Amino acid sequence: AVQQNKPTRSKRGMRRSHDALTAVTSLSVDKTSGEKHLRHHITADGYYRGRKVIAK
Amino acid sequence: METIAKHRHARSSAQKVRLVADLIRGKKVSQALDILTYTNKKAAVLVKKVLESAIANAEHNDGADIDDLKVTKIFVDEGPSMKRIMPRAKGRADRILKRTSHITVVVSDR
Amino acid sequence: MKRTFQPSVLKRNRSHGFRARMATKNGRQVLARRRAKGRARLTVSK
Amino acid sequence: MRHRKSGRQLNRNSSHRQAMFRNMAGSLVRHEIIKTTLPKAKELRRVVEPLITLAKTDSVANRRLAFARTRDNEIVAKLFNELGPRFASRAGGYTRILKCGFRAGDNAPMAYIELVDRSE
RNA sequence: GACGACGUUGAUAGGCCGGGUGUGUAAGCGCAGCGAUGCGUUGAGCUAACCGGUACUAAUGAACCGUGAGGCUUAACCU
RNA sequence: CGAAGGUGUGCUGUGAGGCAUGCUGGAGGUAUCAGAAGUGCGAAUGCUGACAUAAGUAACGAUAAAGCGGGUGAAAAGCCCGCUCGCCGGAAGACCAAGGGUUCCUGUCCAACGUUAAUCGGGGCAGGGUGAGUCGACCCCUAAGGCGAGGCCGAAAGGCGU
RNA sequence: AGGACCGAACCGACUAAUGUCGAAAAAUUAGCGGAUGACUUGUGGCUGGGGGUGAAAGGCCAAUCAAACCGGGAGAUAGCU
RNA sequence: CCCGGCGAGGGGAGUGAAAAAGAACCUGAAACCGUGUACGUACAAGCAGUGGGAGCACGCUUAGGCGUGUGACUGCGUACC
RNA sequence: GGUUAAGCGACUAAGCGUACACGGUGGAUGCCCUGGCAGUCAGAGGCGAUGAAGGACGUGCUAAUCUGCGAUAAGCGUCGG
Repeated sequence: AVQQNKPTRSKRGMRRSHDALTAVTSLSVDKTSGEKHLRHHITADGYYRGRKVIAK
Repeated sequence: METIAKHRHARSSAQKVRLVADLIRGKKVSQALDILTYTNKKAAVLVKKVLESAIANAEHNDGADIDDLKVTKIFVDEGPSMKRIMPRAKGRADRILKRTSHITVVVSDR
Repeated sequence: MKRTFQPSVLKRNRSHGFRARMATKNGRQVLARRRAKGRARLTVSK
Repeated sequence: MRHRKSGRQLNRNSSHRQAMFRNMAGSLVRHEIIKTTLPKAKELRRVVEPLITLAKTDSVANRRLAFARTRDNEIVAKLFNELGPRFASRAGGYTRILKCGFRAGDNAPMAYIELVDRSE
């Protein structure tokens, strides 16, 4: 539970070698509305494969 | 022509804003707005509210061009601390320091 | 737990009050040192 | 170790779990759409689809059966009285799940459950 | 986190019909009893994950990283 | 037309150091030779201020319990309403004394405080509210008990007491 | 009638757990001992550091007690780090 | 004036000698923390330096080679009080 | 020129190291004074029942606190400058 001899800022870096946020670059474009949602999701205006699905 | 926008004293820590403002290093703006609109975090609330304020400083003060407009440098740097006192058990306290951070967004056409 | 300061103003007044501490000569020196050490609140007042 | 089990626990005791899925399924058919998280959306489906299954072949006894499982006759009033000819032909599924997005409250995978036949 | 099965050239999941299984004679009517209840309907009814099928809904066109015949020298075979 | 200080740089002395100079800096510095000391820091589990580490780990404070729709709003699991669900019921209900002293309420705001967000708050800004011949004290009467006119007693204070 | 029995309140702390950088500088859940007495609680006083008080443990005297705490002797002294 | 939540914060403009003097305000070192460029680095172990040293990258002189950066690999080497 | 084999063989860098340029936090250094210590020199060497030292609560155009003052309350009269 304790540290006896403080690790350098070197090894503090290499522990942070894998924290990097996964990119969500894979956007989609609508079939018959042309707008952009996230893939397998709905827009801000209720479109999903060219349908007013939620009408909100 | 070059322009810079800064949010000073953003109420978080440096590694919390370093992680999403690592992806938008060396990007164009419209792919950066689209990688920050759908990153599910709090720093993506922070700097995406400021990264759009940087392109405002282009279209208004510097180069109105936004289509082919790059982001050159972005580096979140530390700020002050709100050193409150946290109570730990058995009578002893604990000097908490609520962290605070500064972010620059630098926008130009290299 | 039953912590030590279970307070009052009736215990407080007749012990550490003005006329209590400015009764005897050994009390009076405290009122004549809190003066000279320049304290605002002399002993207890509301 | 879960190997070939089913019915996710959703981090509540069984008594709490069953009583929520009542008052979501009561809430589901009254407003016809709900926003929930992804698993509750994914597992309100496995609970509600019995109801409109056991309400096409209308009987006297199945009224209490959708009252022993519901204890809400106003929801039972919408069943058997509109839902009958609404679902004669759908041999099977009645829910088109929609993946909406992300809860700005606490980063949940939000979603949308509906009955299929929608015109309002 | 990996490995595996599928993504409308679809049985990968949920539902659904049936079977299988488990519990036992559902409810509601009629009869016999002043009554509790017993009989008939009725080995009915209800049935988690089980097994066999059915695309009913959910598993989209893309977008994406990955390229554009693969260095130097010698020997052995192509001419 | 640039003092000290800071920050690099080329030179210089056996070392402690020195001298010239680029940038930053914006009003003071001090030769040569001598005089006096709060005169040279790595340690003393030294003191004080600040910043690392463990670590983005642990934990979020009772295992009464949620779920949905609507609205306000820039953004809502937490705020306001409605609809059910669940918990307390010689209490986790409602009044009072103690003790706290605006903590109650409307408008308004979210930097900070609330172990999170927050339009909400016992938080900040502003204004408002506490109305008694009978309720409690103050007031008339004593207990335990404290002072204590004369006095007794004691280096002095002061102790006991009618 | 009972320093009588059983058992809540009230009280006390026996056993185990948990906790022991605690939710807490002595607690929480499961039990346990008593419960009209030599009991329990509230409020207001009296006693005092070589002195109080004690069904006596050197226990208690504001989380500290084989002599409390503050200031003053006093920058005690230290053949010792 | 633009962007933002008629927030915070910030970029221009204007004052001013200067806003890398802006109310956390003269000067602004070090620890600690990042940005960029250059070099080394994923078969090598060990007080992390020193002696040697290839290549690469640069300021240059003067084109003969020094200066600075890094430093593969190698010889020794077990911190201070 | 092509073909099989054999030997040898960089650029890759998730991060990390070092140097420079860049700020980021930080508030040390130099400089500054209506702050304070030690004294030289005269003077005083007291205030107090024609109510003190030290305080409470009020007073203005006012919300607050400091200074002054006291139902005559940041002030009245009076003789002067």
